[PDB]
Amino acid sequence: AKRTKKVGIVGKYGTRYGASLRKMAKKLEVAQHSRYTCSFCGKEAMKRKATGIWNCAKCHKVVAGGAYVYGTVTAATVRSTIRRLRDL
Amino acid sequence: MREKWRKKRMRRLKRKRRAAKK
Amino acid sequence: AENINSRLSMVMKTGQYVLGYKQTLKSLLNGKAKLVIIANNTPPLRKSEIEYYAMLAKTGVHHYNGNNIELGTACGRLFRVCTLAVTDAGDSDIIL
Amino acid sequence: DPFSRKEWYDIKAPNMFNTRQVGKTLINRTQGTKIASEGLKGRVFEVSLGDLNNSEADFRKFKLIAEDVQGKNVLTNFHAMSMTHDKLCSIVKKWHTLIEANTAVKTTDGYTLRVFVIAFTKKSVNQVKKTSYTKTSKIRKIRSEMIGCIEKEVTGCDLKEVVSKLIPDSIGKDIEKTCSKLYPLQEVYIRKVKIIKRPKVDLGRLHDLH
Amino acid sequence: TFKRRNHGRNKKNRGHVAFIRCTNCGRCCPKDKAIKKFVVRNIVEAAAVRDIGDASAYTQYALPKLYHKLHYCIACAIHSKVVRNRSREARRDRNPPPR
Amino acid sequence: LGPQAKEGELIFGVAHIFASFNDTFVHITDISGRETIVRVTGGMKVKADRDESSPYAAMLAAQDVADRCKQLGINALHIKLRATGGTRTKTPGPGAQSALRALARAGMKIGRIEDVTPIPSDCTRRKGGRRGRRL
Amino acid sequence: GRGAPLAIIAFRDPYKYKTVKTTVVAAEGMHTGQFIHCGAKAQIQIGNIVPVGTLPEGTTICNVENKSGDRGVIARASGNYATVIAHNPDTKKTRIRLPSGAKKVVQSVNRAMIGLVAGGGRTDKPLLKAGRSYHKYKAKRNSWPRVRGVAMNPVEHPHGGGNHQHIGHPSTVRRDASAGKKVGLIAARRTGRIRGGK
RNA sequence: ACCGGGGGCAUUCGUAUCAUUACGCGAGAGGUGAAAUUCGUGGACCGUAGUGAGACGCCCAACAGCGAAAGCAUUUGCCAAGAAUGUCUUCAUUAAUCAAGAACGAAAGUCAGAGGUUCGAAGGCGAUUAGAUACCGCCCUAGUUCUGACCGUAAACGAUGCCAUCUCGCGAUUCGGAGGGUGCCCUGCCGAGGAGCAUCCGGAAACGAAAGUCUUUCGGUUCCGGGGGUAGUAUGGUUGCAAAG
RNA sequence: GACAUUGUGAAGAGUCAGACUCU
Repeated sequence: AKRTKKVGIVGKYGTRYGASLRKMAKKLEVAQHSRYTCSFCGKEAMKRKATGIWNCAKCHKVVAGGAYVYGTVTAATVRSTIRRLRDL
Repeated sequence: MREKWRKKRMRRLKRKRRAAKK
Repeated sequence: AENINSRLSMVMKTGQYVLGYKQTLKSLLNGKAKLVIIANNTPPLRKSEIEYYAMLAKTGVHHYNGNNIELGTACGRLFRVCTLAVTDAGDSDIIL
Repeated sequence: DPFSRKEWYDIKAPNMFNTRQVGKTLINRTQGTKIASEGLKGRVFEVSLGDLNNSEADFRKFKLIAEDVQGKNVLTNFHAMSMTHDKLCSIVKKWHTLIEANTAVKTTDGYTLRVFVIAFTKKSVNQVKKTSYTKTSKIRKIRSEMIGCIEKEVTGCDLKEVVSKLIPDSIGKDIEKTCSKLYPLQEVYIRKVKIIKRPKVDLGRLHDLH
Repeated sequence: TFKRRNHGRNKKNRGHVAFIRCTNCGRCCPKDKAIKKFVVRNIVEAAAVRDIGDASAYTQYALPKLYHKLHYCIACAIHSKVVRNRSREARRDRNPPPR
Repeated sequence: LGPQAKEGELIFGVAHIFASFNDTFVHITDISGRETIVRVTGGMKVKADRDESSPYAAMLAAQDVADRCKQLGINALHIKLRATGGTRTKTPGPGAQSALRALARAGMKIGRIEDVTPIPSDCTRRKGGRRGRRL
Repeated sequence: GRGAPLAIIAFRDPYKYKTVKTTVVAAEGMHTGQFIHCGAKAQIQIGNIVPVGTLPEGTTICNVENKSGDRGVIARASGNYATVIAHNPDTKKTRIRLPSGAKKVVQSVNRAMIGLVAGGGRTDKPLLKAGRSYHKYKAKRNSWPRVRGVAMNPVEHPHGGGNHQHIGHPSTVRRDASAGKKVGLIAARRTGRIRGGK
């Protein structure tokens, strides 16, 4: 059964630090504790080791990514720009 | 700009009523 | 592109195939692998090994336009396939 | 009198134009570290092809940039070309589709020129229908054809030859005669041409040009 | 009461039409609704064409023209008399008036 | 003072005539446009601000400029008509025609006349509100 | 003490039988087993270390060399980067944009790593607890907790003292103030909330 | 050689606005009904050539097109989707409308991060006025722009729900097709749109080829109204960070 | 700010009568 209506993972903080701060922390906590699909082996086994470091449980590759997300929008855009310049 | 201002007046009154009831 | 998916579906429905690296290597060694389809995210060393085996066996290698997830989906499986070998095209024109 | 310090120089257009005398400019006479020649080098003058070649195509304008000064002569070279606002406004008509194109094309000398071309749909001889529109796919094809024709015409030659071709606007008529296979085009002109990238000044080539 | 069958605009088969800024007042008016006029005039007034011609530096010089597409909102157009109020019957007349 | 005339050659300056609805500039430069021979504005000739753009002010400025040009040896003028442009009115003000005719009457030869009002491919938002100037 | 991960990279010594290991802040996307090419002829790829003169305008770089040979000094915090604004071949120089918005001119031979620094977005999660800040500064240095000057006595701070907790004097102090007086907004050009761009 | 400002993501170009650099000028410039606030000899405004930022895509542009609506317009590349038309292709009733339920949904507004050119609520001045917390002018803050989330309201209008069918004439218009002639023309040519003026009947009328085929009422179906206010208010419920729905 | 450390060349202006001063 759904134990918490809206607080979710941030329920560890109880009634502290303010609703807005807890809401802002919820997104990043979920992102940093989620599993991501590894671009190398293709399996959803990428997990955060430390801030910026992501380990693949299967292929054992260590990637430098975001603090709380596997990849960042700015990094994606930079990669796209480099690829486009390579193509043309 | 005649009934729209009545709406604005009523909204102000409702805001005051909310503040008072709170 | 869109044609290879249809040919692969026809091969799965009617043809004969082996899904996976080890079976692909065995089929290449014993010379019944008509074609070898290989995903785009396969490890580079494995890619080179498959290509070397194919060059030895005089068989075609097709670099699928997708990762192992998409290759498995094309094969119609709910798991990931990073390599496969078609040994009998069946009622399909995959080889040509 | 503040005008007692000014010396008068004569602008000299390059040899693509018949009338090599453009006009008279002026500048403060050399004083201290300010040299009149160095002050003049870099100026831009707008002239009309009516004043350069005396052809009927008066509406076309040429910008000439001063790169060297000998004596009292300011030798200029092509810097940019543009049509006249009155001509463009007269050209634009209602009930006609306007096709605009622009392309960066490289000369054999080291220049990159951005050429802007404008064209309009033409009414046939025996046409009753008021409007002269066409399918947007046909517009796309016509634009691509114009770009390709510009590339073929310019690429392979150098700045002198391109300026010679612009003087009568041979490219415009070539477009009007080739691209009409899809929809008969009318009133095609090279609306503008500007210099994106240019090579380092070559005084020997400029002298040959003068 | 509905004054006009077209509701004062020229909008059919369309949901939204981008607006223009009136040449005089600057007010925003839908392009279909705003009254447009294309004015082509001699660059020099009729009273000075002769003076400019006699002062011309060329044997034969064609005097250019000014082309202006003016958009007026309804209020400024009526005030400047670009358009006038019409009778109930004459309102339906759509042919441009004689020039 | 001035250039050397080859016994009847037309020495050409360029007169920029910026005729707005608040003032009128007649500004003479060389062909390059980077050197100014002389310039006069209607506000220099009239006292009240309401008539800085009047045809009388425009013609007075044009007469003064023609006198100075004839003094310096310039005898022909390439005209460059201009309005406020940009997001503002595209129509030349009421001083443009007066200045042009005044130059012609003063006796400068008139070369090529062109309108150089700045026209945008598209503009920033205009000055007034969405309801315009209500006065 | 650093918010950006470090990359241990192994190179072969050209002059002897030995391998040399290098420590540098990783660019986002760099992974173990990757090959990083460093030099004037290296291509435009993420993680490569190349002179800034060979990059096109708008290229995103990190670990930029302030002076040729200083081994990377600019844009080293997590998620930060500089941009290649312009070039000047005649003087052999390049204009770049720093993370702070400043524009700086460097020699075209200055090296930089292509890409942005890994670990971006760190300063978006609130440090909800004071213990989090305690642990944060425990790994960096002794700069926390911070006691307000007005809460002190006049013997330890220019703001201290008074029957009310108030500064009493303008907080904006001049640049050349003495060591014990330079507290507050130092050489402040302006104060208050910034309304507009700046 | 389909059609389309339908959608999304990158990308190219364009002048203009502002700022600023270089050079010249010389005292006004700006703005108004008239002025003033304001800018200007530290040389403004005006010229010519650059540079930078952000915004916006003029003219073409239309009783033109596309989209469920809101809405949609610089070039090119890529992605998925679609209408009409053609069809002696396939399935064979699979359909219409829909409580509850769900997606989208202008502008303003809220939250976070970037940007901050222009314009500009609030604010401050100069005017006008009996006053002017306004209209007019000047300087501007939020905002206007992008990214990711909220709100779910507009005269969100055709003030006309959707599906099917019948009733008139004319000539134009967008798309596709058929047949002829030389991209254009012709066929009282065929469908699908979007309209216009000859219009039976209808309507209190204005007017409507639908708002007609209704006391000769009755094709199917959803929502809504019951003299004007109190009042979209109070209270209760529910959604929302708030504003509020 | 001045003097010393402080050397070697160009261009401009100003002082002089080949020098000095500045930029």
